[PDB]
Amino acid sequence: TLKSFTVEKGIYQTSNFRVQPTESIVRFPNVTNLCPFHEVFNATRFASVYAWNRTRISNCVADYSVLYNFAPFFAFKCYGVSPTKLNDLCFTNVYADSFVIKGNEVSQIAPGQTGNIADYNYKLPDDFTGCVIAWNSNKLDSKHSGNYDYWYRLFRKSKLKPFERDISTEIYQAGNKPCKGKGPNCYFPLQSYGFRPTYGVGHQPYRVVVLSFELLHAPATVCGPKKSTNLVKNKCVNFNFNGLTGTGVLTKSNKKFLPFQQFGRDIVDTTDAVRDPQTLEILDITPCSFGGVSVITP
Amino acid sequence: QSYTNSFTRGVYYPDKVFRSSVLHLTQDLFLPFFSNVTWFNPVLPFNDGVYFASTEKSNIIRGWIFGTTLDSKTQSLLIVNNATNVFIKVCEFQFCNDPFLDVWMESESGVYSSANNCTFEYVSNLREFVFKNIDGYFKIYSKHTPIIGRDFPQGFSALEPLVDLPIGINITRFQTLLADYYVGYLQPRTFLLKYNENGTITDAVDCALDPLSETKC
Ligand SMILES: *[C@@H]1O[C@H](CO)[C@@H](O)[C@H](O)[C@H]1NC(C)=O
Ligand SMILES: *[C@@H]1O[C@H](CO)[C@@H](O)[C@H](O)[C@H]1NC(C)=O
Ligand SMILES: *[C@@H]1O[C@H](CO)[C@@H](O)[C@H](O)[C@H]1NC(C)=O
Ligand SMILES: *[C@@H]1O[C@H](CO)[C@@H](O)[C@H](O)[C@H]1NC(C)=O
Ligand SMILES: *[C@@H]1O[C@H](CO)[C@@H](O)[C@H](O)[C@H]1NC(C)=O
Ligand SMILES: *[C@@H]1O[C@H](CO)[C@@H](O)[C@H](O)[C@H]1NC(C)=O
Repeated sequence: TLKSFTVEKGIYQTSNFRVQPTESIVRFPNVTNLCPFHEVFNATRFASVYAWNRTRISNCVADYSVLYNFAPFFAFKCYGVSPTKLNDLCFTNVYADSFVIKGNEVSQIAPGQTGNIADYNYKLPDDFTGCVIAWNSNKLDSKHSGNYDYWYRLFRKSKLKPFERDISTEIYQAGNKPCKGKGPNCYFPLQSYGFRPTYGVGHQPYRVVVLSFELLHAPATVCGPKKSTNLVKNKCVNFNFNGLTGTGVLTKSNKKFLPFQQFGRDIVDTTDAVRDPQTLEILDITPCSFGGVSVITP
Repeated sequence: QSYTNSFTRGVYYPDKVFRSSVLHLTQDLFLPFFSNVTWFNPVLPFNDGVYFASTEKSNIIRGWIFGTTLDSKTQSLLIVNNATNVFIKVCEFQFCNDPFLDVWMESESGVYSSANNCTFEYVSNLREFVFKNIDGYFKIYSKHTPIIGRDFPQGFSALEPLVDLPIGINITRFQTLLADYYVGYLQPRTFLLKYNENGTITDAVDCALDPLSETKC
């Protein structure tokens, strides 16, 4: 500091000393409200592809990792952001889709694809940000007589557009003459499936959740779920409480907060106190000891 | 309908921060001191929030309806505090003009006539409410001080935040749902609030009323 090799007598100022932290503490609120997609993924009956249910998912915490183990999804294709980024943006008005389609058809549910189902039944846009998931359903969507309860569109005098649904049942015209009833070139534009438990792999019914989900933006942002760790006291730690981030020592306090308050502030700005979202206890935050490291030499 | 004055009523907690024995100079939407208050089923405008006071004994007040046009083409907010739990429903309800029930029964919610999308739902003596709407959030603050007497008490009461909601709709006209009340309109101002040992607001001073209440600020 003195820029010399001959230090005279005295007390010379020098660098500063700080007590660096040693642990990291993250305490997000109790994890209470989450959606039982159990109703969305573990139902007895789903809808036909021509009348696909745009299932609404809202106001809950995203916990579908159990469906990783309970339901072995053989198909999982995400054309949008990576799942690891899903914590940065959550969804409130997000849509979900429930499909019951054939086996050699999951490849047709993809952006830029063509075919009967893609053109007449369900069309995805080129810029599709979502995940397709499918799984076999022989044990609960096939019958010896035949599951004559799932339908799909075959004829239509136009092409579809992204996110369009049609329920029309009017007969389809194929010739010049005007039409009243079936008979001649006037076909009914609805045909059902014939699922049986002993079909081949390419013809067995696949329960296909085309999670064509997005609709992230909204005044509300019900979020994915956050991990919490334990709490450490009387030690220098780096803390993150509901987005308030800092460093210091968290000791027991005796301030009497009001039931609607979260933080506390001193006479200037500093976050003197805080309230833990889970155990609901006042905790005083005191900053880490720091100062000068002055040197005395003769 | 008549016109009266509000002595020092309408002061609420601006934020969820605890402060102990201090004086805070803040800027926010408030009801100016000694402003003109309408004393009262007409439709009233909604300029950057409203302050609603009610005094009754027969419990004729049952809720509120909010919207921009109430034409069943834009989302409308209905709040009904029927008897035990408050219902908040946000959609294009086709409300009737005059929802009134004789007098027991406690049924027949024929206030609306049709249903629609209906995204959001929620359940849970001188009643004072502040309704504010900002940043796509609807904030409802309330206070219930049992009146000792029958006149209007010129006194100080801070309003704790009852609920904050991400309804995310637009509102320009608000009405009242029956089975005396006071309506006031908010404005941007700067206030000085006093905090006791216990993060309670005990006194407030405006900064645009009088020469004294500018030197104080
Ligand atoms: C939520 O609070 C209860 C109350 O004691 C507690 O038992 C529970 O473990 C808390 N949940 C979390 C996420 O810690
Ligand atoms: C879809 O809706 C139909 C009725 O329109 C119902 O029978 C079926 O169970 C629903 N399926 C899903 C995916 O919830
Ligand atoms: C939900 O479905 C998964 C899929 O196989 C299954 O493992 C799990 O046991 C089901 N739970 C219930 C109770 O439906
Ligand atoms: C409303 O009250 C204010 C008091 O600040 C007064 O100046 C104004 O004239 C009143 N308006 C009326 C009585 O119409
Ligand atoms: C749902 O919303 C759409 C557009 O916002 C509207 O056309 C439709 O009528 C709504 N559903 C009902 C049942 O009103
Ligand atoms: C704060 O709350 C305590 C609760 O016992 C009460 O005794 C006290 O008077 C309140 N106000 C002050 C000035 O501390």
